[PDB]
Amino acid sequence: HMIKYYNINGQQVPVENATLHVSDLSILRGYGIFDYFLAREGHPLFLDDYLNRFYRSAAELYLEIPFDKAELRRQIYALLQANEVREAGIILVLTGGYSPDGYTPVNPNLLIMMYDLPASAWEFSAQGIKIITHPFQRELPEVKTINYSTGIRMLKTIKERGATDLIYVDQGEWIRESARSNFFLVMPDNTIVTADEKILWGITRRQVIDAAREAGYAVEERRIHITELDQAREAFFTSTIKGVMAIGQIDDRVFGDGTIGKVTQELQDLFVGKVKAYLETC
Amino acid sequence: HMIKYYNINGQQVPVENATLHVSDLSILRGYGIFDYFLAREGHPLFLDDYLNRFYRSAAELYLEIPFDKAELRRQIYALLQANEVREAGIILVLTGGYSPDGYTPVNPNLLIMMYDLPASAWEFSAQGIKIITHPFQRELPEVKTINYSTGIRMLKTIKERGATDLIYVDQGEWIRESARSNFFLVMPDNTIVTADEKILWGITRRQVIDAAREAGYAVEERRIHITELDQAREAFFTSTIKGVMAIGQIDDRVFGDGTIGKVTQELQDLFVGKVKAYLETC
Ligand SMILES: Cc1ncc(COP(=O)(O)O)c(/C=N/Nc2ccccc2)c1O
Ligand SMILES: Cc1ncc(COP(=O)(O)O)c(/C=N/Nc2ccccc2)c1O
Repeated sequence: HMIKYYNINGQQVPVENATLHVSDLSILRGYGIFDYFLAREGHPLFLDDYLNRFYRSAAELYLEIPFDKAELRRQIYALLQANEVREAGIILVLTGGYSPDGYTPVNPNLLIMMYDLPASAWEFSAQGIKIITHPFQRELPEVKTINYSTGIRMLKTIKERGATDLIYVDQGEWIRESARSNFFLVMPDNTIVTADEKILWGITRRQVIDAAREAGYAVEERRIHITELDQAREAFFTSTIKGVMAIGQIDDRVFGDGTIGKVTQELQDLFVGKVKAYLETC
Repeated sequence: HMIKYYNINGQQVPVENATLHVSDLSILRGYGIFDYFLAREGHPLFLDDYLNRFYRSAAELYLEIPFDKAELRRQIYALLQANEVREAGIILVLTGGYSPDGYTPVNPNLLIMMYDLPASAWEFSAQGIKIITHPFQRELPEVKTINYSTGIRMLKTIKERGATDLIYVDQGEWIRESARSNFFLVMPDNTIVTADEKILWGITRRQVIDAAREAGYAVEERRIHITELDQAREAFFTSTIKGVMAIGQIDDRVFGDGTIGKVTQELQDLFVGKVKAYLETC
């Protein structure tokens, strides 16, 4: 394949003509929401859950999506067909729109953009990644806003310090999530622990919590103190692109020998199970 | 007049052709900085101070402005001349640019946009405005990021509650600033008080602090507890558009009779003094 079209406000447009006027509130004021999901075998994965979150995020910024969910789903499928692709990354963006005063939102601009399935998608490396803690709390964390400035600004420091990612700790006390991932601990008794509050409710997080409970693991959704890293055997990320990704080091702590923990490897397999089961309903 | 041109990346472009490709990081990730200043008698006001802040904000997001300050100043003057206007609002935007991966910043896109001088600019109403307190702390507050989502999202609640603005209170404890203004108290002994930390260092704030000290007022730059509203005689905003704007009510508290306090009215006159003195050096 090669990506020929995006969709702006219900119209398929060649990628090279896909533009917004500079008065768009995303450009001037960072006012917008988005979602991102993969397609496999021609089907966006868990699509109803992603679209439900997109409509919920939009409601929290008082931005009306111009199409109902069934019509949005049609445009997404139509865009897969127009690009002639079965495997893809799909972005949805809803901006504050072409504001008259550079502040008051009006009709949003809706973007559907499409890319190759990321090469790294569900790599499931046996080698855990290395991350740093960073004291920070995302704004409006339950809403998928376009606001990624702390995450992006931290790229230089992350790379400088020999890490590939970070875990946000609210006031250096409470473990939350990374800029683009949910965060989980596995304790020595095999209890899975993940933040309940002041985080984005990831679609991957949902599927992994459900799979873990179906397998008979105890999954605690609660606040996690920074000191509880020392009680954990395993640490992992969930996200649309990562699936389940082993974390082998946080700051000066190696999780086991740095390689993927047993419950993490099991959750990887069960995640792939959830994906296969989804694609069987399509 | 009528505005004919903006400037994108050093090129004058008709306003109707001023667009960014949808891959721009401001659109996808809210990654960018900006500045906004007025021009009078053909001269952007306090321009060196605004441009210094623009370069400082850019450095904090690791975004390189493609032009040095003298060249940027030339483009701004050239754009005033091309639009044939002496009175204007001028926006500068520096985005994270056309990122290959929808996350890593590259060469920024630089926008210079121009509008009529706001009709409300320095209205200096004798009637104080009505504002609400809102518990919130801006991200990277010393940097003028494009991230205005809390401020914009609050518009509905502000208007619903019969207010026209808000004052952010960090953890409902520490008075900071509004979404677009610095915040000052005047005490009964005529001491002026304003936040020192975790706020944007406004150009208007600077000029008003300097003018107050020149007049022999005590100006304390310190943390302000929410309970100190009850010790204050006067409250006002500073911003590029407002100049000095009387606040007549915060929540259930009327400042005096709701009309502009004596020190606030004096600071308005001294602000206009600073403006006239600036325009005499041009
Ligand atoms: C703050 C935050 N927390 C968790 C997730 C994981 O959610 P899910 O399992 O539903 O993917 C994401 C995902 N971002 N995805 C993303 C962000 C930027 C660019 C590309 C993708 C996120 O932004
Ligand atoms: C957070 C914050 N705090 C203070 C000021 C006042 O700074 P100055 O006296 O230098 O104007 C501004 C100004 N925004 N200006 C602005 C924002 C959005 C749209 C238009 C103008 C601000 O954003």
